[PDB]
Amino acid sequence: MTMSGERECLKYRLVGSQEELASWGHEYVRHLAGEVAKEWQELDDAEKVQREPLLTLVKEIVPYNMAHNAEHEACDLLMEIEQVDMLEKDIDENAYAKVCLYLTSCVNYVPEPENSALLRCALGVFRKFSRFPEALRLALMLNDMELVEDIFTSCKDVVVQKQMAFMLGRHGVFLELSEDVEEYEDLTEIMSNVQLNSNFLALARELDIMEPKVPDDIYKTHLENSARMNLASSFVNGFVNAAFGQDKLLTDDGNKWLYKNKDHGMLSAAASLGMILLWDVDGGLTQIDKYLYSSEDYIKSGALLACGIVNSGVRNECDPALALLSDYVLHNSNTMRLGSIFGLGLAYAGSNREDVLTLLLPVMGDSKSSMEVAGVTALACGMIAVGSCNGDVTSTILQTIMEKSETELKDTYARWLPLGLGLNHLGKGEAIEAILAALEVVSEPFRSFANTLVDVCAYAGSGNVLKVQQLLHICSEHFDADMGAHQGVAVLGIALIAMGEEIGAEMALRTFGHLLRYGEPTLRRAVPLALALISVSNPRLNILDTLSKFSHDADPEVSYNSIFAMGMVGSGTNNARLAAMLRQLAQYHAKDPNNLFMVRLAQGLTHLGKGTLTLCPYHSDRQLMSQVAVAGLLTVLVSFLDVRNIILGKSHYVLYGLVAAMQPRMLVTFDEELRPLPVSVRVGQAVDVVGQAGKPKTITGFQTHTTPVLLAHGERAELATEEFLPVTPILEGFVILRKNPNYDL
Amino acid sequence: YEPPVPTRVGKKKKKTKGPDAASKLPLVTPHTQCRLKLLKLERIKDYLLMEEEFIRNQEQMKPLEEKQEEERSKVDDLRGTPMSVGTLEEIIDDNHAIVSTSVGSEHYVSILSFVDKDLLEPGCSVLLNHKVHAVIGVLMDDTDPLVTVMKVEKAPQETYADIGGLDNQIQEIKESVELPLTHPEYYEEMGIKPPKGVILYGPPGTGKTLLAKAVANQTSATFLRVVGSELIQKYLGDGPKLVRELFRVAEEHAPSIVFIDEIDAIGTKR
Amino acid sequence: TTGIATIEVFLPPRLKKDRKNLLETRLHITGRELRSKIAETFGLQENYIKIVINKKQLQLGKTLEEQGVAHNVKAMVLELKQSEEDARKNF
Amino acid sequence: LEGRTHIFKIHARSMSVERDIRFELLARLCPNSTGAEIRSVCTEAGMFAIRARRKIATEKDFLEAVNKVIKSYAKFSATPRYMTYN
Amino acid sequence: STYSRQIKQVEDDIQQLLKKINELTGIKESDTGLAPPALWDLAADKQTLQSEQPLQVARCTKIINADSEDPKYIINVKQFAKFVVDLSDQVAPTDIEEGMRVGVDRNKYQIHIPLPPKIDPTVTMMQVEEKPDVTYSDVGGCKEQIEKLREVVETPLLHPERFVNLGIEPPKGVLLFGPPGTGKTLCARAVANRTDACFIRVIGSELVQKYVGEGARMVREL
Ligand SMILES: Nc1ncnc2c1ncn2[C@@H]1O[C@H](COP(=O)(O)OP(=O)(O)OP(=O)(O)O)[C@@H](O)[C@H]1O
Ligand SMILES: Nc1ncnc2c1ncn2[C@@H]1O[C@H](COP(=O)(O)OP(=O)(O)OP(=O)(O)O)[C@@H](O)[C@H]1O
Ligand SMILES: [Mg+2]
Ligand SMILES: [Mg+2]
Repeated sequence: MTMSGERECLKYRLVGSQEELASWGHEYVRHLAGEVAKEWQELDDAEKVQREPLLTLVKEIVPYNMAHNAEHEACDLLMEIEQVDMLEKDIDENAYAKVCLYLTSCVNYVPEPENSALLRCALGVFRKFSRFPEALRLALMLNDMELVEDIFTSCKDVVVQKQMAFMLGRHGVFLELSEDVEEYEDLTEIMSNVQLNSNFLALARELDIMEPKVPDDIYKTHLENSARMNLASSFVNGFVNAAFGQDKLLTDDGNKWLYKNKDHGMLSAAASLGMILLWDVDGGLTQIDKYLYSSEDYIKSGALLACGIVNSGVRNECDPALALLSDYVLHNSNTMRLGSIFGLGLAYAGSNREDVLTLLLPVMGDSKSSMEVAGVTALACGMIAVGSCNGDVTSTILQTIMEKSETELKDTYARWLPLGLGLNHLGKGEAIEAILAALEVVSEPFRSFANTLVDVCAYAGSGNVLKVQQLLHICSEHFDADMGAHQGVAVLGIALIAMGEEIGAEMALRTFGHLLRYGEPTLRRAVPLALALISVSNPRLNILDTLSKFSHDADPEVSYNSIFAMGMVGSGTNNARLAAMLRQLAQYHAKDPNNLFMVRLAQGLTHLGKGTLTLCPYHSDRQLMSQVAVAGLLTVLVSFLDVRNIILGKSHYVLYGLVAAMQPRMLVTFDEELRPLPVSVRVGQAVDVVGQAGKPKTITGFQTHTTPVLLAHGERAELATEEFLPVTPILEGFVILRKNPNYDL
Repeated sequence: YEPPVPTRVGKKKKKTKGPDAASKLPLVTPHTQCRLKLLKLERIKDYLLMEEEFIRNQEQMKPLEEKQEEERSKVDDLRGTPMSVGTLEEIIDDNHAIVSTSVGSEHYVSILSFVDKDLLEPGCSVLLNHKVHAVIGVLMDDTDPLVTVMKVEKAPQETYADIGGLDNQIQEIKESVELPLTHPEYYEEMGIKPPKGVILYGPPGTGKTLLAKAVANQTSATFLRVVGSELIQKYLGDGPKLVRELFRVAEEHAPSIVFIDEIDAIGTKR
Repeated sequence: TTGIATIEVFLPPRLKKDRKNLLETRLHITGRELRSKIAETFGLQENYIKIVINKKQLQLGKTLEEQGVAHNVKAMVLELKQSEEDARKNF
Repeated sequence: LEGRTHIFKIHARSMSVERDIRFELLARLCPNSTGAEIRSVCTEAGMFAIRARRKIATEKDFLEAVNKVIKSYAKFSATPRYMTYN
Repeated sequence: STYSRQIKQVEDDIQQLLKKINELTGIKESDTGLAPPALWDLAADKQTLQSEQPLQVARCTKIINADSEDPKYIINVKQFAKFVVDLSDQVAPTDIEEGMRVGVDRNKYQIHIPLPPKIDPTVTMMQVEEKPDVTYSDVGGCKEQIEKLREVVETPLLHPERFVNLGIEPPKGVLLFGPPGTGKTLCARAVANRTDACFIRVIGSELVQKYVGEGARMVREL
């Protein structure tokens, strides 16, 4: 134990006395286990007849480590020897939480195949102990649909299944249960989020914020010492009042306001009317119908897209959006088409519905379909089939991409064609090699753009430092624009990959700063988009100050992207400081219509849903990635790579892709009969509880509120009292509480 | 003509002072020497490797004019020598400010890019070019002699063991000035902020200042000692000014303990 | 069975009725008759409702079998503000 | 009385109090007391609970806090002198 | 303990890497108020140093022959001097008024830019830039008092349209009084937290000054 002990300290313990290991000391057995791992790495296949005593040593060391609360040290031993499998055999009821927590905290850094190995091992430990909600969370992290189905139907507790259904509905994952399953109706309704609108409205009534907000109350022009202005104000009205169902400006007679906008503004403004009716399909379509019959070309298609916006995030058994939008995907007018595919994509995002995809796919190949229409179709079909690796969508997107001429690919709408392709394989990983080989035949510089986009989307939210190294190598060689388009995609990809875990994101912030410092305009025109993607709905002061330093940038595109990133970073946070900065920018950019429009967009985002909504793609304590939210954010941010022509041009409706990422920052405690149940809870900044044993506090700087409270980014919530037991450890979204038998004993 | 509009919100400097700056590496948990801490450290290391390679490449193909030492030399040339010390009177714009030199003459000059613009507040000492008076820096103000006067540089040698019979008093003062710093988790878990203020009263010689010395011995916070009679000044408004500056210095060195000894002497003595 | 269709229909939450409710009718009838009997069977005004069958808008003129309706099919009811002819005449 | 009960609820919101704290009784026990005295009562009840190495403050702790703050410290109260000025 | 050696190895590597990065990028000085080199626009700094001339701050005193096409402006350049100058070609004649601060060049002292009035830095710092962490929900037992305060100090600013229509002039002053600890400053902090207009906190003891008439000067500038 004292000197190096290379193949020695193990050897004599192996050949000598084989009595109980702990009889020779905790430090000695720790050294012995370290040596066991070291020599296990050395041993080859032919030395399989050398591990006979080693298995006995590990089978005795693991219970010893768990006996003296050294569970984490035990975990490393089986991790190094790649034999974590037997761990589940020796887990006791006093340590399953700690070992599972440590193994899950480790998974964000170990690469494949140890990623899935650790994930499945912790899943098995949870399943053995009947901890169904966390097992379902863990399987969702594994995107194993068969395992999701098995976990859901294995549990016999109806209430636990209801909570798991709530988690699945929040994640955007849906299951087709059998009618033989008890409580099929309510379980399906929970998983379809049909009650999301009513729950949100009940919260808002409880949180007395039902009053509509005019964009003037956000602008606050009375404290300050056009078609674009009207369009920006309609966007602000849609964002602030999102999913509320009431507005003083469009829910009233909005024809004067709606016609106050001109050209494609009427496209977004009418579509904005669908944002206030988000998740309220039944009531929302009742207001869309009036504008569905408008003679003006823009109004009808704007209402068509508002239909899908209204239906976005909620799965209706009788598909309304498909019915209202099917008859306009091959319309002669490109605007009616444009609205229809985008609405259909928003409505059925993350569904992989073969009927919708078959209805939508020939639109891309239609001769009358313009490049804008083809890009919109690609974005939609990607959003329906996000992370599904759909063969049909991949094949047709490849056909559309290689059918276009080289001069046709110069258009930036073609940039949306790989994105949907990338959306198809979002988070899949190494399933793109065939796709990359297919893309190799595409002409350049569009080939580099497409390859970067699909590769990043494949490695989205993985933290693979190798892919980040490749992206930084792409960003390294700068070109004295046309050839350098994919550099912005690589900059966005650094964020798209590093967003998985906190350490990687904070590390990548410095890299983004260096890219902004040394990079070319096209290189630095995407750093704000990367900052927005990596810190969406998370208004930490470092990113806000970094973006503010470049808000008044010499490059107009950098300024626009920085302002929009400031809006996205504090999106839905209702941050007072960020509101003050945006007001100051509006005063500063008063004479610049583009910068003022971006400032108004940022102001609208900052008060998204009156501060009750978030665009963050990560839920379940920032461990579960929502593929639909990632798809929407990716759509908006990649479209912002050409903010001059797409956002500030005629295609600002793409901002409604953010609708795919809108979720309520929620904590609603339900009874076992799904009625609301106000409970005292403590909300405070989350504290990492890996390592330190015993009971460490998981929240710092907390306050006690009644349960219908909004959780900020990084804010955990723990039940203040012990009267109720939560069905799931994660107190986010809709949580069911059960009366504690121990309480009031 | 229209007045310039600043892009910064407010007119005061950034509240944060003396941070780790660019060395703010993410806090890796757990501190225990486990494989997860090992993996987090490796991840930080890989990000640093990627950053190092990228920066080396960029500086490699950067022009000879644009180099770190070359840009620093150009900054020195732009500042020139000598660098006059003026007073930031007003921030007209992001890159424009009214500054007054030591001779009392004001100038509407331009703030250059390399100036730390978050260090600029009205009344702060700025460094200006000798010829064009353009703001070229912000002078880190030296510690005031009064700052030295309050601050107790060396902890007193009197400890709690040197105090006899004041068990309850020691407990009460520890619950307010020592326990909140050593064990804040008690207060956080109880949901109460610690007792705000403490006054020690009693007949002369009973050990009030001795207990304050014992607190100053075993405190990790900056200790400022002020006698009440020191708050009586010779000029109007100088007393309130001294109190305001004492608590400003207390705020600067947070966490801190302000010991206003013999407070009654402000009123009992004329 | 015997040419009668079990159409499960969805009602708006404003009409606080059983959302899982069933309608029974022929298929030789057309969308007009189906809309009228849907309005009658759950206390609704016929002039302000749109009907959704088979994920398609209910064409009123065409009869059910030629529409594409089948057994155990899902139906959806949309409350309307301003009638179709009145909305069209509005501007 | 209603205002004092409301202040007690405000300052003891994040407290780890017991289940049956009679805040109305505590408000009745300090007839003429400022909100600062009520905040100090809550803080001293928490301090009494902490000193006994308890994670939950009982009603007895609040009663001792009232005795220490409202009664014992009443010599130094600024209230009786200052309501002649107001 | 088995990872301790590798922990220290990678930690020392990280520290050396951080030092190496700081070698190429920057982060140094910080005593002469130098910004990080990522914000150094040196070419623009040189162009500003050449093109943008310094301007001495003076005060206009009298405009002679303002009606005609040759108006002469008497300026008082602080402690420097007094001059009779003319406006530059880039300043409108109506943009300069008697008694206002202007900025002039150092060669012919022609008025180049009208300037904001001089305000004492102590007065400037009195305006609140970080709103307090107290809302109206943290004040109990003051329902009527809070309502009366809000309908004077907050409601007219938030919704002035409700007052102008009825020819109503809202009160422009509120005095909160009561025994110590009753919540006067707490309600003021709540107002400052909820307000959107400029909030200035003045403590009466801050208006006491050493010299005669200085406190009145601070009030006037406030
Ligand atoms: N209870 C005590 N135990 C031990 N030493 C004590 C005690 N009380 C006083 N002393 C000694 O008396 C010395 C002087 O007392 P000290 O200055 O602390 O008293 P004080 O109550 O603060 O008086 P004053 O009102 O005059 O400021 C201390 O330095 C200490 O050595
Ligand atoms: N009505 C109240 N509701 C809740 N807490 C209160 C109330 N009144 C006072 N407090 C508490 O007591 C403290 C007393 O401080 P505060 O600033 O309100 O006093 P004040 O009335 O300004 O006193 P002084 O006249 O001495 O300046 C507050 O910080 C708050 O924590
Ligand atoms: Mg003394
Ligand atoms: Mg006060």
